[PDB]
Amino acid sequence: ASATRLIQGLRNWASGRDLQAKLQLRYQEISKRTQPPPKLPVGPSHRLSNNYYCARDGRREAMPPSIVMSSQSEKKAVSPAPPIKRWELSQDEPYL
Amino acid sequence: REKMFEFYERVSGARMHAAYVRPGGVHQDLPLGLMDDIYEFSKNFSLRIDEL
Amino acid sequence: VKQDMPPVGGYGPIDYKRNLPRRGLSGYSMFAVGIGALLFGYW
Amino acid sequence: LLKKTTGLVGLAVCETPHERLKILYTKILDVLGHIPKNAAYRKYTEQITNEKLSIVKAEPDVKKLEEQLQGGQIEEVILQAENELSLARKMIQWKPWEPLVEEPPASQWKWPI
Amino acid sequence: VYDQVEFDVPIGSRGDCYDRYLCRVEEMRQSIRIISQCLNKMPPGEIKVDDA
Amino acid sequence: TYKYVNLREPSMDMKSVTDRAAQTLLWTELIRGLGMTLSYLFREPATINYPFEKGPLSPRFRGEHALRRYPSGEERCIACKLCEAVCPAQAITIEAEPRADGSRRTTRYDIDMTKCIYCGFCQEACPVDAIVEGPNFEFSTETHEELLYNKEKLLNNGDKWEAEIAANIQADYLYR
Amino acid sequence: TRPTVRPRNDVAHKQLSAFGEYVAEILPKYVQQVQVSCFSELEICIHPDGVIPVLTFLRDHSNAQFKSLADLTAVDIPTRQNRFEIVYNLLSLRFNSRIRVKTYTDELTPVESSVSVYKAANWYEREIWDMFGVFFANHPDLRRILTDYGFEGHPFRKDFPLSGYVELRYDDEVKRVVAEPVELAQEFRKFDLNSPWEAFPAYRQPPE
Amino acid sequence: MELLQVLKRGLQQVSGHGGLRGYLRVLFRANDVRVGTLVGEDKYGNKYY
Amino acid sequence: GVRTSPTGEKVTHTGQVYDDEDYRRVRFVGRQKEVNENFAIDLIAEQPVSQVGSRVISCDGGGGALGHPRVYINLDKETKTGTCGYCGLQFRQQH
Amino acid sequence: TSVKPIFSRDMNEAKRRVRELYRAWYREVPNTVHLFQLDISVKQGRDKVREMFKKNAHVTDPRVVDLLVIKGKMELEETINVWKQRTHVMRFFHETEAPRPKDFLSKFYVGHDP
Ligand code: SF4
Ligand code: SF4
Ligand SMILES: [Zn+2]
Repeated sequence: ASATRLIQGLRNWASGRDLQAKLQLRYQEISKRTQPPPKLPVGPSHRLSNNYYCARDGRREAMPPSIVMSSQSEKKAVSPAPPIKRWELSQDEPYL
Repeated sequence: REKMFEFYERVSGARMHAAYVRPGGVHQDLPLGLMDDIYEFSKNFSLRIDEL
Repeated sequence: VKQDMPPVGGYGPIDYKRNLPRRGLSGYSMFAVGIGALLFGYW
Repeated sequence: LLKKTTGLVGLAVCETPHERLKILYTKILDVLGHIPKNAAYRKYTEQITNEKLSIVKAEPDVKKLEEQLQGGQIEEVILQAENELSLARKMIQWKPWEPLVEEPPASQWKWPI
Repeated sequence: VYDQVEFDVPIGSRGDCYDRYLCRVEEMRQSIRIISQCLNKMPPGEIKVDDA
Repeated sequence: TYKYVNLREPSMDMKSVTDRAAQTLLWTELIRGLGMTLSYLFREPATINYPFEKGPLSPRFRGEHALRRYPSGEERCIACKLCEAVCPAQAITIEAEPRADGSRRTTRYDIDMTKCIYCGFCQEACPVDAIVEGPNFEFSTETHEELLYNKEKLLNNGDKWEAEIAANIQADYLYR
Repeated sequence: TRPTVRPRNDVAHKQLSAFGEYVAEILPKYVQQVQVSCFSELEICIHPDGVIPVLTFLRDHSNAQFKSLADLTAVDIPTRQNRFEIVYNLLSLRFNSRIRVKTYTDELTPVESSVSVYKAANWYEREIWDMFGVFFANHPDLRRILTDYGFEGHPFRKDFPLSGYVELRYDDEVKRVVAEPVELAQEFRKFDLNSPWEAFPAYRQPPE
Repeated sequence: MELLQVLKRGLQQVSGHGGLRGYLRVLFRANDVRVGTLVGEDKYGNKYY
Repeated sequence: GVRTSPTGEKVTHTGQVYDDEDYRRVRFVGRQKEVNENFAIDLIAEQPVSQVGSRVISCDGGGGALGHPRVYINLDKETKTGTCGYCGLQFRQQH
Repeated sequence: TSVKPIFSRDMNEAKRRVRELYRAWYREVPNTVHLFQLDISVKQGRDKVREMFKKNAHVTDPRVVDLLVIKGKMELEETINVWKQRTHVMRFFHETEAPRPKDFLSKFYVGHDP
């Protein structure tokens, strides 16, 4: 920031870009190193009622894998999923 | 890249190996004013890619 | 609650595209400048 | 219209994709006739090959043929028809419609142990 | 939440070192784009799963 | 949702062909690169004057370990061995017995700092804020065994750095 | 069960079950089990004589096109007499799906190498040789890839100890880094962490 | 001209260390001669700017 | 509260000191045995017993979430004070 | 008890492969002593090769000795091509290791190992 206007103009000319609007050295625009204390929010399970753990038990709703075929009509051929939709080219900047 | 390691150190305490993203979410919340400095980084980083 | 959040209007616009700003003279002009420097030197 | 590039590296642009797909699909069906009728590979591959061949014969355009064959570019549709032909020629040799060669041991796929 | 951010995916044409260089540079551009969208769309709430 | 890097066909009119030939014969992009390097010649460098200037750190920083005390002088560690149960390097070794007033305290509290991965799981596992990981990173030694800390070294680090450790915990305990 | 429970993908579960039926009835010579997990992943459990037909089918079939070998893995399970479980993770880019192909061998039966199906497999099954000892027949260059050159044993077997059997140091007498039997200054402290109470009743194995 | 301001800032950096003796003292100890606001001084003599 | 063996070696708060004939004193030869001189058993003994008027008191070590878990200490024994299991601060029912 | 072979159908083909692998090592040992510039003699390295081959002389399973020939070819390939260094070749010669107590009484004197 302390560069004189001659060096600043020379530097902007040789780069081709305005370098003072976007300086890579940080100054007083950054956040203060001393912050106010937060008050963090709690999750949706911080309730005093209707909050039984068996009604929100993630690990216990996992089941063993359903065995489709085991060794102990004119049905349609299937794929593992539908085919992937063709990507559209970028409207923002296609390089076209 | 040094400034982004400062982002990691502000969010976790380590500059590289944060152990921050964990099974269940992340370890700890963002400290106040971190997103403003991520904004100040991202606002200028395009010029860095441009001169590279 | 006091949490790390963006401001009310959101953040400002962040540039992310290439800016190679097309400086310099034309191809006709640069050869003209070089040939002019040659002719001044020759004279 | 002469597509200039496929975009995929090493995938050459096919000048006549319709005739190439017709030759590949009828050749898949010719090879696939050498498999027994109760083999599910023959039935499923005749099914999808007849569907693709009907789509190829019913659409003179190439772009709409790409949108309704639903398989990317037309040259990689040609490549997948080639791969299916090579697969059918290998499936004749393997004979994988036969019964199971061996049962596993009794607790082989039992997890956790 | 990558189905909620909005970015382009750079695609090469010749399979060489130079197109992969350009793909990495454009991925830095698009990472800046995703970071701008993440800074603007940060929600409030907890940061761990509230299954203790 | 995709873009084509390097799918530009150049213009073949005489203007653009003369542009590219002037770029070849007169080295225009090379002078562009010289100009960008010259632009960084006249910037203020990003160099800090270490050791007289220090790199910026946050109160979360994970440096040298320390065993803390209550504001009475009583040490906080009650020998519960959660920190060596969670220590992913097994750098922590703890023995314990009831001391002479019947209190649950440690006799051994070793941390091999050369096994330690400095991940702060011990300070987040500790239920009484006893083991913390302080701000000291300037503790390089000249011998390997000087980095095999026993309880006396960790209590000296706690007594040494408590004025700073307590303020960093004061700044960061509401996120924890 | 909204905020903390992972939402179940029923569409992909039904689709992968139907495709598992498809693969099981096209290839009944080798397919032993087909199972879809609760988080919608399809496993095909095959006989090891059909490594090349099942993988070549999944690579080349028009309704499969699993052109990408994501990963190739052995898992050592010592209580099974075919203790090594060779896992093939395939990726379809056409249909945007993944399939797991699993087969078995013991220490002496070789598995047929799959570099004719996926050239990605060249280093993977070489790593399986290096780490487990599973020999892959008709491999181009099968040798070690990750362990040291004089290394004895296969480290990812579960009867192999964590620290191995030998350790290195420099010895100034012979001017040479030497291998000596391993001695720890601090032993790796084994923690019996398992709870004596059952965690998941849905996974309870039936008694004898 | 703004070069004169640069030279006057250099000379007042020479002056702000108490002359040439303190200037060379900080030039050879710190390799850095710029002047600052003294925030404090601890019980050892470390001065913080 | 460090004391000293007849060999001159300091004794830690554990009670550890090397013997006169133990060879491992050679690691301190030309160097120092680092002990901490703030013994916690002596420092917590200097804290006065807190007179409270309730039958059950609670302690969390001071500081709220900066101390230890909040435990409840019974004070029915009039012979002996009630001591915190975490911080060692001791309490007496005043009646 | 019907198992898929590796290379050998029975033990005679297996001993043929053991024999060819031994021939290959015996030819290689002078080159290994030369280009690694080992401090051993050619006879000493050949005695070590014979020791390593007589170590596995009890095996009666064709698949196990097929794997022993395969791992011996891998060792040979790492030794002919200079992939091993001098240290890896000299790790067969346990030189810095102290001689272990052999009889009951010296093992009793040093410790608790049987
Ligand atoms: S920081 Fe991590 S590795 Fe180090 S002592 Fe603590 S838990 Fe162990
Ligand atoms: S977790 Fe804390 S109180 Fe428990 S043994 Fe470790 S340092 Fe001591
Ligand atoms: Zn207490």
